This record gives sequence, structure tokens and C-alpha cells, in this order.
Amino acid sequence: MLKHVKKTRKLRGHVSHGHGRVGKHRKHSGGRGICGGLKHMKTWFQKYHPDYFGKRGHRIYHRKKNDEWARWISAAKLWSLIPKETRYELIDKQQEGVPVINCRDFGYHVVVGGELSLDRPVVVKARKFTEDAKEQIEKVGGKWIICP
Amino acid sequence: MQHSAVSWGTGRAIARCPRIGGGGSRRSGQGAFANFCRKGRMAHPTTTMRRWCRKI
Amino acid sequence: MRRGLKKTQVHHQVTKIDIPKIMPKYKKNSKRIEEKKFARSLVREISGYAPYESKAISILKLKDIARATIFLKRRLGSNKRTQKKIKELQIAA
Amino acid sequence: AAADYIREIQKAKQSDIMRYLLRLRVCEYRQRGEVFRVERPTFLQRARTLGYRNKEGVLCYIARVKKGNRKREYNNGNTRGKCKNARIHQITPAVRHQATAEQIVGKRHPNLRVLNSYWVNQDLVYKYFEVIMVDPFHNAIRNDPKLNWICKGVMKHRECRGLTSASKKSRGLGHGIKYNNTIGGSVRACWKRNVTTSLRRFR
Amino acid sequence: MKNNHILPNNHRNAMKRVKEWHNQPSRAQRRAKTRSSKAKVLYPAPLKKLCPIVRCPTIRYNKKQRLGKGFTPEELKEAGLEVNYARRIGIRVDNRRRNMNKETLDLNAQRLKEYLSKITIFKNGKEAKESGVKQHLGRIMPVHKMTPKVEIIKKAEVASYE
RNA sequence: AAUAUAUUAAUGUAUUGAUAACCCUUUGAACUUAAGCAUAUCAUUAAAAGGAGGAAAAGAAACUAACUAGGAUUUCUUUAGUAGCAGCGAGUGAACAAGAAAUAACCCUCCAUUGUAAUCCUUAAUUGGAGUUGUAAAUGGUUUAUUCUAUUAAUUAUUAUAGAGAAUAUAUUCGUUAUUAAUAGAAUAGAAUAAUGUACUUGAGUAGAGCUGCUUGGUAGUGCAGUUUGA
Ligand SMILES: [Mg+2]
Ligand SMILES: [Mg+2]
Ligand SMILES: [Mg+2]
Ligand SMILES: [Mg+2]
Ligand SMILES: [Mg+2]
Ligand SMILES: [Mg+2]
Ligand SMILES: [Mg+2]
Ligand SMILES: [Mg+2]
Ligand SMILES: [Mg+2]
Ligand SMILES: [Mg+2]
Ligand SMILES: [Mg+2]
Ligand SMILES: [Mg+2]
Ligand SMILES: [Mg+2]
Ligand SMILES: [Mg+2]
Ligand SMILES: [Mg+2]
Ligand SMILES: [Mg+2]
Repeated sequence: MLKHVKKTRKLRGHVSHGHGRVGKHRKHSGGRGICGGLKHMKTWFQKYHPDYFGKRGHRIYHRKKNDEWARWISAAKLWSLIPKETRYELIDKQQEGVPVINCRDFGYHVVVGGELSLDRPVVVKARKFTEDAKEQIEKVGGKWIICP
Repeated sequence: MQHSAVSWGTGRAIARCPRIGGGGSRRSGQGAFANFCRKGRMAHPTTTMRRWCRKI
Repeated sequence: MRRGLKKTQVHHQVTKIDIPKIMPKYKKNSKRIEEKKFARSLVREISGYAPYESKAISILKLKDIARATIFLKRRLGSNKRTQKKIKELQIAA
Repeated sequence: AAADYIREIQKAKQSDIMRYLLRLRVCEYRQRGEVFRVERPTFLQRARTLGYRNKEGVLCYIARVKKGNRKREYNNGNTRGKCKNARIHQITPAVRHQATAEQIVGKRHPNLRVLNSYWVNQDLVYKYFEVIMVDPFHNAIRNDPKLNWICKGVMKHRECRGLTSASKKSRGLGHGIKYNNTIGGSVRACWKRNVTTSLRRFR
Repeated sequence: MKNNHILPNNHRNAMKRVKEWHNQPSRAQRRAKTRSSKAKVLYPAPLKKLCPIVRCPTIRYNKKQRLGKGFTPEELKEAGLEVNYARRIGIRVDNRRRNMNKETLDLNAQRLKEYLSKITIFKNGKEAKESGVKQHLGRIMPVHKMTPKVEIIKKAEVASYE
């Protein structure tokens, strides 16, 4: 298999390793951890990490992750949610039947905007359609129902 | 690392490395606690923390 | 983010039922209660009152109800236990 | 019935009857030592619910505690350290005074085992408690199924390990999110399993 | 720290208290060994017991069904068993649970009839050891994962659908 | 001998010492990091003391949640280096839900049929006691069969259910492999012998307040304790 030689094997024979002669390699020049953010490491915090110091916002004890669950898919991928067998049957032969999609049965809750694939009417059930998703579903001739 | 050695310090025309204290035998006065000392532990001792298996 | 989603909420409909338990952990016994309520009215006659309950009666003889309420609030903890005790002492005075 | 007339009498400890009777027994206790032996318990209906049975091999004793904090003992107030921890006076003990009453009577009698204890009466200087102790090696208690559990091996000296109901409360056990500490066994068992990182095989 | 990195957060006692998993393949051999040795002690009886079907609490897992702990005695009253008799057969009983609906009660009541129609009962253990009947080893009548189904509807009813 | 209990100064019964790993309580630091240092961190650590078992501790909701609702304890994965705590600096730090291993529930405290203490220890002996200020405790180990563990003793080709390995010299043995016996222990099943009445109990100087100190991620108790007061 493919391999690479370490850098220590090329460094035997030289009086130091790659650490110079004037500025030697000592233990902990400059402090341990992230110390000194206000005095001498000020220029490193300014270039790479603003907003490290200070408070902001309102503090909420014990956020419940399960109560605030929300998953979103675009409006475009609703024809992809139909399983592979019956998705074919709507195309070639049953061209007049209207499919009914339950987004909670697949694990999605919110529907963000997008453009539908084909020009046939559909029936979609979810929670909290966005304002663009209400518009481009009804443009084809569909209907949206808020579902428990 | 079984013994209880300590360095003697400077001012004796002798090295700085830790010497076995005590007296009464040939052992007392010899070096200890270093990788370059005889009957001393090695630097970077091996351990069972090392990864033994890979994932394919 | 939970505020706007809570304004529109629909509950899934299920038919309810109410069935009492076969073996409860607590069976209310009517005979066992009435002996406790009858025995307490007998013991309070032979024995007397507490030394803080005797001072609360003589204050209520002077109709200092607003003074007697702060006297029992310092002794017992809750405000509910004060108003349950004043009804026991206003009968006996 | 007669279990209820007694329990209501011995409940009100500020009445005219109980203030009369408690004054006489305190003057009887000062002539005695630290631990002495009584025959029948003073509070009958209270002691019966804690498991007491009028059988041979069940014995009752009474001890005393001095009712105050205990002072730390250094030479001149020198703890030889930082100033974060140099307080001496205001330090409260770990267990209740019911628990320290059991360790005194349990140490003096290595013959017996302990069950329970309760409060009797107070003074200016002391607090009085009554302890109930039972012989394991009597043949009358080795035979009945009702107290056959106390003759096991693991029931020796339940006071020194904190298993009696008097000193069990100070460890803080229960259900729910309020007892998030001691989530397994004891306090120290919960700490050890939380700090140690797990190194699995494949990672 | 002399380049563009994230702020590192590594605790000081991370590598000082370590538990190592060296005994992982040796542990799994032992657990299958005592499981197989327990099977010969009760030969005609199955290895596991019966469990009910419940729903999961929160809204993230609201559409999932799961094997619960035990049966309430009111569902046994519909099937006709008594709780001192049903414990001797492989049935689990829970007493802390409370009844809520009719749909969750008619489901568990139908499930108890299917278990009763399969078990037999012999006289004594000498009779039972002599008969050679295949002994089940897995879970007893588990749930199975659902497959979603899309219904096709006509064009007229979409103006009046619910 | 000492500290205690029982019978009548004597006799019987129980405890005392060893540990250097895991377990339950008590007491309890500093070096170090913050590029100084005094709150903080190292640390609910090291040293020290007390107490038991082959495991110990815990354990049958005065719970979690806001759903179409779950269900005693323990351990693993994950939530998560997250919510939060802190000279808001350095740094420290949980739980529900979800997937699994393993599953088991019960007993005292009243007025237990008062047409009768029906109980309990001890003695060869209703012999001597205890007990109404309340004691209540059903009993047989004989025999047969099967399975598992530990220790001893015996037989093994020169073709091979034996090419694992040792020893001698430059074709032989011990064994391996595969079988039995003896002793001890454990579990399951059958047959036979013994044995079956009446039982409406729910936990006080506790829970909680005022002042005071420690602990926790718990923020104005998350938990504990002293003093005063106390349903
Ligand atoms: Mg150099
Ligand atoms: Mg440099
Ligand atoms: Mg220079
Ligand atoms: Mg060496
Ligand atoms: Mg216990
Ligand atoms: Mg160090
Ligand atoms: Mg410093
Ligand atoms: Mg420095
Ligand atoms: Mg310094
Ligand atoms: Mg600390
Ligand atoms: Mg165990
Ligand atoms: Mg145990
Ligand atoms: Mg900490
Ligand atoms: Mg009784
Ligand atoms: Mg041979
Ligand atoms: Mg209660």
C-alpha cells in the first residue's frame, strides 16, 4: 500500500532538528492553553476570532430538543418521495390519478419553497407551509392541508 | 522507578544526574532514574493504549 | 421558534374511555376513618391546649383578628395552615 | 380502638399532661450515666410501628448527645495553608444526632445488632434518645421467619456503613431529576463512571 | 497558536482515567453460553415472554409503535385470564399503567387470543420432556417495520377532500 | 483477661487480630494552571481512620412529561464537550426521549373465630420460666432416572478420529487424539411417605418556616446539617 517516510528519519545527523539555533525549543514559551487574550495575544484574536468576549441574548435553562424538532425539504423533491414502483405507474398509464403525499409518514415536517416537477395536481399534507410553498403548489392545481 | 534517589547538586565535581543515596555497598553512589543510566527506565515507555485494530 | 408553530396545532383524534381499577393501591375504608375522627374529639377534652394556642385564644377575645393572623404566621409555615387554625380557635372563644 | 387512644395522647407534647410527665423523667435521667437500660419503652405505640415485638431477646437502651457543633482542633488556629479554608467555629456535622446516638450504644455492646431509634426529651445541655437492640444468637429469634433476616453476614454493624433509616436520609437518594447526583449507588460511584473515558476496540 | 485554528477544548484529566475494552470478544462468548445452558432447564417452554404494544411519547417519535413492558389487568379481563394464573404462563403484567383509549385496548385484547390458540399444556414434566417439539428462541411475535403507501385519487374530489 | 448478656462468687454464649485489588461511611491538603495573585482550578483527588462479602451498594414512584402519551433497580451506545456555571477570565459540565444486555415481586404496624394463649425458650421430665403493657413458627428426605463441574486411577494405532510438541542415535519412547472408572458437589424429573380454618392495620418532635455554614451544572434550595419554632 502507499506510504510516506516520516520526517524524523531525514533529520538525524543535523545538530538540531528543525528548530533553529538562536531560538531554541523550550517548554511552553507564551503560556498554556488560550491564555493572554487581552494583553499579548490581542492581535491573534483580532484577526481570526471576533465576538469571543462578552455576553449576548437571553439565557434559557434546559432547552428541550425533542419539543423543538423540525425538518424541511424543498417543494421540488416531493415527486421523489413516491416509492419507485408506484411512481412509474403514474407516469405511463395512470395519467389522470392524483397522488396523495403524507410528509410525516416519511419523516419531514416543514415544506420550504421550490418548483414542482410535472404539471399534474397533487395533495400535500404537512405542518407550516411557507408562503412560496403555498403558491407554487396551487399554481399547478394542488391543495395544501395542515395535518396533525 | 522503584528507588528513592535525589540529585546531590553542584559543587562536588560530579554530574547533575540523580544518585542513589544511602551507603554500605557498591550500589550507593550510582546513577538512577534516567534513560541513559544503567538499570534505569526508558524514555517513552510502551503501553496498551496503542491502537491494535483498523477499520475497513 | 416554538411560538409560531404553537399557534397552529391540530390534535389527532382518539376515542376516550374511563374504567376503574381492579386492584387499587389505596382502598378508602369508611370504618377506619370514623374511629380516628371520633377519638380525637375525646382526647382534646382531657388534655389542654398548647402554650401558644392559649395566647391566641385570649387575643381573639379582644377581636384583634389582624393581630392574631401575624402571630400564627410566625409560628406555622404556610398561610393556609393559619386560616385553618383560626377557625379552630374562633369556635373555642 | 385502643391503639388509637394511646397514639393521640403521646402526640401532643405541649399539653398539660405531657409537660407534667416529661419533667419527672428528666430528673430521673441525670442520676444515671451515659447509657443505661430500661425494661419497657416509654413511647409504646411509636416503638411498635418501628418493628418492636414483646419477645425475649429484644432489649432497649437510652443514650445522650451534647446538642451543638463540634470545634476543629489545631494548636492556635494555624491550619498551615491558604486563607480559603481557615474557618473553625461555624461547621455543621454530616449526620444527624440520632445517628451518633447509635454509634455510642453499638460500640459499647458488641454482642447485639441495632434496629431503630427515636426522640425522648430535651434539656439545656443534652438530647436524649432511646435505641432498640436485638440479640442475633438467641434461639428464639433464629427460628421465626419474621426476624430471620438479621442473622445474615451482611447485617453486622449497620451504623458504621450508614444503612439504618436514621442516617440513610443524609445520603440523598430518590427518584427524579432532583436527585441527579447519586444516579448509581452512592455519591462516589456516580463520580467515577462519569469522568473515565471509554476506549473501544475499533474506534 | 500561530495560525488559523478553532478554539481547542481538551480537558486536563482526559487521558488519566481510562477504561479499556480488551475483553469484548470474550464477553460475548460467555453470554451466549449461559443463554444456551438455560434453555435445557426449561425445555418445552419458550425462552422469552409476551409483551404488549405501546406508542412513544414525544412528537419526534409520535408515529412509531414499540414493544412495551407489561399488560394491564383490564386487558386480561377482556380475554378472560386471571393475574395469578397468567403469570405462571409466559405473560408479563404491569400494574402502574393507566388505561387511556379504546383503540389501544382492543389491539392488545386481540393479541392475547393469538397467543392462547398456540400453546398447549401437559400433565407433568415427565410427559413434557418426552415429546419432541421445536423450541422457539427469539422474540415472541414482534412488531415489523412499516412501508409507506401512497393512495391514488380521482380528479374531481380534490376540491372537496379533507 | 477486657466490654456486655443468661442462669444459679461460680458456669455457658458472642466480639477482639491479618489485608495493601474491587465496595460503603468519616476526615481532608499542597505542588501545579491562570504566562504575577488573593475568588477559581488541580479535587467531591493523594495520605489517614472506621466496617463487611465473593461480590458490595441500589431497588417496587409523595416519578417523567404536555404526547394519539410512557412505567422498580443496574450496565453499554447516543444525546454532548450541548443547556449551563465562572475575577463570564483560565476553565469546567448534567438529564428526558430513542436503540440494547437482564428481568420478580413481596412482608410488618388494627379488634386474626374471646365456645377459653390456640404461642415461645430450656429440661430425660408443665422441669423451670417468659408472656394479656399482646405471643401465634404447616412438613416428608426414602428411592429411581438424567445432566453439569472439580480431583484422582487405567487402555491407546505405526499406520493415521493420532503430521501439536519434547528426549536419545545421525527407529524407538512419553504424549497428542479418542475412550472408561472412582470420590465429592450441584440442578431437573418420576413414585411413595408427611402437611392445608378464621386476618378490613399504612408510619410525629416527623414534613415545613426564620437565622447560619458546606455541597451541586441548579442559576434567589439541587441536596444535607446545627439552633429556635413546629402542623
Ligand atoms: Mg542547541
Ligand atoms: Mg519561537
Ligand atoms: Mg534573542
Ligand atoms: Mg530495566
Ligand atoms: Mg437494602
Ligand atoms: Mg502534575
Ligand atoms: Mg501562576
Ligand atoms: Mg510560569
Ligand atoms: Mg509564584
Ligand atoms: Mg471541591
Ligand atoms: Mg449481583
Ligand atoms: Mg445486598
Ligand atoms: Mg468539579
Ligand atoms: Mg398480632
Ligand atoms: Mg502408544
Ligand atoms: Mg403514607
